[PDB]
Amino acid sequence: PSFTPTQLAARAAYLLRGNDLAAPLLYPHMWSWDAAFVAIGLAPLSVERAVVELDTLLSAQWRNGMIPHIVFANGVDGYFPGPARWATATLADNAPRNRLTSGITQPPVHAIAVQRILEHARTRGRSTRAVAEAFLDRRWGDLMRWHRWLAECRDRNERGRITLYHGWESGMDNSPRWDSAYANVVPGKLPEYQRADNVIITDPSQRPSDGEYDRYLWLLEEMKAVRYDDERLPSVMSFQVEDVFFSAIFSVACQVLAEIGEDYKRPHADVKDLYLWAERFRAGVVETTDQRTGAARDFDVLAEKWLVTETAAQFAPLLCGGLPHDRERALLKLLEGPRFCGHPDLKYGLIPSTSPVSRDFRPREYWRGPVWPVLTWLFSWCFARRGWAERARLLRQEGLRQASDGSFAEYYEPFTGEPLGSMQQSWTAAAVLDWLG
Amino acid sequence: AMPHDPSFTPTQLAARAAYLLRGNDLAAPLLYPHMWSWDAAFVAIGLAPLSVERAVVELDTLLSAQWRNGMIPHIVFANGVDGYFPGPARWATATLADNAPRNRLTSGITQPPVHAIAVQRILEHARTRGRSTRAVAEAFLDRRWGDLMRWHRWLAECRDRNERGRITLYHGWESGMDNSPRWDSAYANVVPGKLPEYQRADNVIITDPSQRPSDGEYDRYLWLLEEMKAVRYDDERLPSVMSFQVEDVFFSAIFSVACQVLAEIGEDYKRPHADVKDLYLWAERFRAGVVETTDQRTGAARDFDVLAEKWLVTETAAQFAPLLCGGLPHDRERALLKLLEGPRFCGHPDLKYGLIPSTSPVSRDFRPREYWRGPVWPVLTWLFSWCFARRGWAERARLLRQEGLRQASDGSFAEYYEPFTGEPLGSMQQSWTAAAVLDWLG
Amino acid sequence: PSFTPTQLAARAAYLLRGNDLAAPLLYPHMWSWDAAFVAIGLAPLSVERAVVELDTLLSAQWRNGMIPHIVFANGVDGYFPGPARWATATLADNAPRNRLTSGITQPPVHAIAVQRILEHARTRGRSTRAVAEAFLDRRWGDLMRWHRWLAECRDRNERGRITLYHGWESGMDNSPRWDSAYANVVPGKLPEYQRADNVIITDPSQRPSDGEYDRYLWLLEEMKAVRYDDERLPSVMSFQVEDVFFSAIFSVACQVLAEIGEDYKRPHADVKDLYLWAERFRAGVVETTDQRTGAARDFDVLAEKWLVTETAAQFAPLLCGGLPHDRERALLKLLEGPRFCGHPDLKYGLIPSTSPVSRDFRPREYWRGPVWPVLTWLFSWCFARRGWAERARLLRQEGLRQASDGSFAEYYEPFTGEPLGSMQQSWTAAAVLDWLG
Amino acid sequence: AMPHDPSFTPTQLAARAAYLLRGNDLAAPLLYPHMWSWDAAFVAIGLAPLSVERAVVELDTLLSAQWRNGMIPHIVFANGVDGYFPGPARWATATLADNAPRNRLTSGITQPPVHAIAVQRILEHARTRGRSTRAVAEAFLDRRWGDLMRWHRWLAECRDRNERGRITLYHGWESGMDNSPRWDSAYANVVPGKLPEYQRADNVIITDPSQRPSDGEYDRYLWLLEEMKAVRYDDERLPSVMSFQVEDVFFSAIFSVACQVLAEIGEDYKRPHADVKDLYLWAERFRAGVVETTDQRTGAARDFDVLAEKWLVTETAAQFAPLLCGGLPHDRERALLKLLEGPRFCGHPDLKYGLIPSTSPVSRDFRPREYWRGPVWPVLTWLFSWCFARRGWAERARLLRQEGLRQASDGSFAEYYEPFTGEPLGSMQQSWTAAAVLDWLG
Repeated sequence: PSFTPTQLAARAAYLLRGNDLAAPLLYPHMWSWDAAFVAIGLAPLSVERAVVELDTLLSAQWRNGMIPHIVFANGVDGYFPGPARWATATLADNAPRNRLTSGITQPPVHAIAVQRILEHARTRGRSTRAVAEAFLDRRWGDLMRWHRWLAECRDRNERGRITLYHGWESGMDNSPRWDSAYANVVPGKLPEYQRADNVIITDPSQRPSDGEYDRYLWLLEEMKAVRYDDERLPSVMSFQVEDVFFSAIFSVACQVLAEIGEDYKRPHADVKDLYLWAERFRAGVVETTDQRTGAARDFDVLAEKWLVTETAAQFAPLLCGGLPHDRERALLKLLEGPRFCGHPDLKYGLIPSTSPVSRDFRPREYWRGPVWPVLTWLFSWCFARRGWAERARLLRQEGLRQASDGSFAEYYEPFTGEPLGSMQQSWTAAAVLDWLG
Repeated sequence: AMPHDPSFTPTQLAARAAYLLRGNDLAAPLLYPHMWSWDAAFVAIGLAPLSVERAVVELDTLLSAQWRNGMIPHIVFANGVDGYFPGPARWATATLADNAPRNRLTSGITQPPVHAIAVQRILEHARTRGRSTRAVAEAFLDRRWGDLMRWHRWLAECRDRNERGRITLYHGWESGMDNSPRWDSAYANVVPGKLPEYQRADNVIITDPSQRPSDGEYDRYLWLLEEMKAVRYDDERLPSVMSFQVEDVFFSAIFSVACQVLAEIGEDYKRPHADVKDLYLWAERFRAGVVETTDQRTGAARDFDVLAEKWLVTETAAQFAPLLCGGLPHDRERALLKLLEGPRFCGHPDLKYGLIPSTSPVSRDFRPREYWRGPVWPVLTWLFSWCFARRGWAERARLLRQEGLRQASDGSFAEYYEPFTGEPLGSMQQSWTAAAVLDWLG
Repeated sequence: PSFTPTQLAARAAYLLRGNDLAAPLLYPHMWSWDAAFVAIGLAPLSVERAVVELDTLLSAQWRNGMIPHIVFANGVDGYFPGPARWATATLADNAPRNRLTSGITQPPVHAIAVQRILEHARTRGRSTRAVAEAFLDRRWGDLMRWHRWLAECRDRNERGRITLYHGWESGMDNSPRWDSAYANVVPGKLPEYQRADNVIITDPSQRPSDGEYDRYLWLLEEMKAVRYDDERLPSVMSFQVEDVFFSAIFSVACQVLAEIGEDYKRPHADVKDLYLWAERFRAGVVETTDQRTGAARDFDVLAEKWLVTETAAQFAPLLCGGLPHDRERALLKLLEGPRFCGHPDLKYGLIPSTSPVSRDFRPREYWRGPVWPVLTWLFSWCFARRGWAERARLLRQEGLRQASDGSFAEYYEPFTGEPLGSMQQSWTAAAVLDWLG
Repeated sequence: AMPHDPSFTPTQLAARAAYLLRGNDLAAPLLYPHMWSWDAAFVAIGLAPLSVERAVVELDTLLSAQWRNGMIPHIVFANGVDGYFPGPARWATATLADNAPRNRLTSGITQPPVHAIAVQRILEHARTRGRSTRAVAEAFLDRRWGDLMRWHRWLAECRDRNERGRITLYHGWESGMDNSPRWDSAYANVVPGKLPEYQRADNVIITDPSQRPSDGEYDRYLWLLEEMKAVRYDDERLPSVMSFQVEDVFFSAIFSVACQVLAEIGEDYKRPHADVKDLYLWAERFRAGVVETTDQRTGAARDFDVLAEKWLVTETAAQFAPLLCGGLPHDRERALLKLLEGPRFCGHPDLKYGLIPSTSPVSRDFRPREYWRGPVWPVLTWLFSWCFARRGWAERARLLRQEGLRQASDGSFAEYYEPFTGEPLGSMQQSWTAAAVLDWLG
């Protein structure tokens, strides 16, 4: 029990303020994903600072609503791919006037962070209440424009699933999920840049698991060749796969944002649209599932085949609901049984990223096996929102038990508990702070 | 109706404290890269609950600026180029003080010895944390024990040259409590001459507002510096030239507590028997020295102006010095506890909380918005609650801690508060209140 | 803050063990309602003792499935109405062989207590786990037979609402809800008994609010005249009203017991029936509601009129779900607005039993105004089960704040906080223990 | 892997403790309506967190059975008709003891004076609870102060007739720790004669198993009773006739702690100055009396057989008596703490938890399943942690409490546990462990 709940919350917040304190090289840029989770970690201790994190992200939102996956603080510190590689400032009609951003997106966890800010703000008085109210007044339209872009421009055919054009957009790129989609990307001659002819991809979780690095950059070249135009990307992109996990998060996020719109008297037509997308994508997720187990499947749009992999993404339906009782029960059995949380070799009953009995299991490599506390955080938060109060409590209790040595790595070896790596911000610290406070 | 839930639960409050620990940017003060002896000790106290290694790094950094004779100076300057005043140029310790450290810019005065308390919090937390962290705490003590002994030895030998068991201060700044009724009459006898012409403006503001003289008699404060410089900060010569020499009874009691604490550390970690004996000897010298000052009926302690040869009588929290270190006979301690808990201090009916006011609200010197002339400082309550616990006053300790946590639960993390309205009044460079809260909770 | 959470849990459990310690005269008999809540209060500290409380109740279950509202420990201590007045031993074909019981029922909170026992049992090992498993193996059939009796014999016309034949069956008799139904009960000459010609009703919450005591006993005489025969009661009873609160609890209880059957591999046909009743009664509750506010209405079956009263029973739909978003939002506004929890004169934001602005409001008289912590407990537990995690948390936080003086009365004056009375067992202690532990 | 969550959280555990407080019916023991002096004190300690009035009623009931000379007897019988043995018939105090209370059946021996500790827990909790409950606690003290003084005065005057500062026991039962190596050699010198023929079976079992002689030498135990009866329990005559007279150094230290605690209560509630002075005087008499027994190198305390005129040397937790009351010179206290924390006691590597074993596992007398010959009693750890806190040993106190709570978290609430396996071994009439847990948490 190396840290008590107060000591652990103190250590988590210290490891979110980032000052003084192997660790990773920290860059000044801002990540869509990290921003949402820092906001969730911040809301317990500072609503103002949580609001500033989202305000800063959202001021880099594209004019069509897309939130890009990175916002660069500059173009000289050698981050790759950087502003020079993406070139959205000159190429994309919708890149913002005064911000440098990438040209891909990231899962819509943002409405979850907004809900955390508003919930914590309501218990804190008048001044802080008005800070959260002011944020909502200033950013509701932008959150709506983000959800509307995903629904209209990444579900052009109203199938209720979000289409990804890069594994990087999933949040879960070093994963078995995409291996077969990526295997059909065959790159040509990459153009000549001023960067080296072999520049290392800076974020190591974004490196391809087999150094097939041209594949990843070739997708960028296809995006740039149509200037990131959402109307033209389906004609030229070599990677087009409907991500069923992203889709379920989107459904949850639409339901959360609708409930926010009703609690805070937002325009009724927006609430209706939000409710409608939430049910559209709930059905889209369910449409992918196995008839026996309920497991969700990603869909390779180009290959026209259900991708079949044994990762945590299978459990997408448990986040957003929609399964019939029998198949939801089936799927919970899978989640809690020996292929996942009940695998007898696991040190803790957190969710492994890939099933230890899968052929693709790699106990040390990112989402191919290792345990990520932020994944268990997300399930526990979604379970509580679905009414699975005691399932949510047991996950939270298990996440805290694992986190209480105060290591705060972002992923751990699923059998030995060894901490395996840290991200730019500590998603695990944010998960622990939300769990405790 | 039963009290409403505070803005912050204990885990939320501990998180907010850890987030703010090295400065409340959440009206905020101007932050400098320099390191303060007092702030460093309390940041180390706040850090030990959440990271022993980071706490150790804070004291390692301070102690590497120790003077060759053992004095820990009140500031270590990160640079002499950002305009903090008085800075390296005004102090000129690097050229004038033989004992100033070779590769470190510092001031030439000292600060209360709360460091042994910080070391005790580091070692106490480290013991519970597994052998790797236990090792970083033992490595620290092996490397810094000599240094902590030499600090205490300097205070006992050079600021109590006549073995009276009280620490002599050459400036109100050395007390940690400068803006206070305690020193007004001693300052009123400092009469500056023609101050030398420096390269700064002749009007140059003292950067730290808690250090500005309450009356703007700023020449007085800077004149004491010139006296120190005139004798090159030589401990043998300062008593001949300083216009300010007062025995600080609060500093003296903290020193007594510190020697006792360090001595217990020295035994638990097989430090040299001769150091421990010395430490225990000083702890008793200064305990009795504190008691020697006390009022015969209330037990209240008194500072002593060495030059005026006069017991200074003021009604500030410094009167309760004997409660920290012990030593009072039983009936005067009860008397003094009655004074502390009664209507002149914690039981004053206008106080929002029962934390200790820095000056008694019924005193003529009471100013409810000015630093130590009345306002409530959580770090003072923390210091009392920690000392009460070590004296075996378990319930008194518990109730101070409870009351400090009640007051901190709005998350304001100011260093001092209006004692009647609870309005937060100012922040220091590091948040001592955040450190107090982290220790109380962690 | 007169008691800390540990001190308050200790005091609550002391005031549930009943020994040593104005207060009420405690009788050796066992109440259906009190038994369920004592079990909920006991599960945190002793699963075994919780199981013994329900086992003891259920061994007095009638052969048709009805759980009676009282189980008498004897017929000599002068409780009235006692075994001699009810006479179910000689009259009712289904009264149990070796137990003395009343001839009326009580809301089905029992499945909620069973869920608390199983949840707490799972975290406590092997021996205690087997104790809860053994209970379920022994009592699942009986819980099914209780739910089946309510659905088949108190909803004979499959309207999805439970019919009551006595205000005493509602759990909420001293209430504005029934005043107009009771006003149409006109009694004849009551038969001669050996008891006095004026025996005080022992439980004071069961006394009629206007000493029209003959009305209450006359209903008993109608039940006895057809020997409590469920097939004949609708022909002879002068009080027949569909209780929409009881109905919503029943729906929640069916959903809870179905989820129990799935977690603990109970027979699948039972789970199907449970799910079916849960949705039948959810719809029945919704069918009563106001088109503007969503407020639920009780139905007087004989008068054929919707009873319109401004009590907490209006909020029945919030317990079991089923309203459309707009009307659920409307109804939450009513609950949280100035007619109820946000009435500015209330000392705490617990739910008043009747709206302070209603004409029927009586700030000192049982369910006509006063604040009952067990009512707020039930809403908060149902809210958490519906996913309203932060609404559940704020109610629980408010209930604890009110309870932390350690007074443990069952109801309080809604404006001054004055404790107004104690029941046989402390439902409030059970609520506090569940909230804390 | 990081430790798994215990069967009970602190609120659940506090609830379970309060539910069990007056007897673990959840293998359970046979419960009698009688009241035990020792159990009554600890039930009052367990009750104060949850009900001051109920705690006050528990001591009021005990104290109404006090003898006219101040002795609190170890049992108050609710009746003499349920067959508890030895009962009113065997003790015959109602006819033989001039000082036995008029309308209350009691035994004729005493028990350690832990009552002042219970009073301190009642008053401490009452102070925080509002004026109505503050009033019921002041009313109790007004009514029972004389009585508590007369109890302490009886112990100081009649069980330390020669002002040696140690309490003389006339039976192992009076120690609260009868089934223990501490008394084996003193018992081995009791040689019974023809025991008188009573109306019970000649074989009649001692009802309380912790009171049965370990060796079934039951004649010895009952023979001491006959000696007491032969002199009508007269304090002046018992030293002439008793075959068992040993100074109990643990009882003596608890008495010293008790006098100190009661004296602090007497000042805080304006009790008579002469009572407080007496209390402080006895507290120091018995502190020094305890220290007088101690080993010269370890500081371990020793019981003294008055008749054999011999220091009893046994390796039980009673050696640590000086840690409770203070008084040891600094270096022998460190020695004795090294013994307590080291491999013969808390640091024994085979122990499941670091609670204090009743007998050292390396002793030849160590029996791991037999009462005080080895097993772990949470109430002993509670008593040490409470005394450590009053001595200012804040961290040692905290770590005992933490360790006791760790061990109690399975909810077993036994009074003593196998020290190697943690297996619960037996319950008393009231759950002292439940009271310890409620105090630690409440």
